[PDB]
Amino acid sequence: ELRELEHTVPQQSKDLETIKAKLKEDHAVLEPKLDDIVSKISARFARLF
Amino acid sequence: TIRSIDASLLDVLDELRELQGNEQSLQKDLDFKKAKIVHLRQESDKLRKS
Repeated sequence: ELRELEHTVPQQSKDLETIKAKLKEDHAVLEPKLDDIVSKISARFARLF
Repeated sequence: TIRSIDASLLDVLDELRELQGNEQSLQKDLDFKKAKIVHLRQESDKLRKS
């Protein structure tokens, strides 16, 4: 079991980096568009109120 | 708001955040397995002593 879990270690260690990189890329793509949309709708809300 | 724009982005980000959650769960499981390896190292000297 020690050998098996020692082998299990690098496989899990290889993960959480590609996953986090993909998450960061998706968040970076998503953030500016909704940010500008929210800013525009908030400005319209203020100018209408 | 998410139906005015394409709603695929929210679905993809939800999939990625769930992947992050389960990956973090597997990571803490790996840390617990490492702690079990630690106790194995703590008992290997006892096995050699036996």
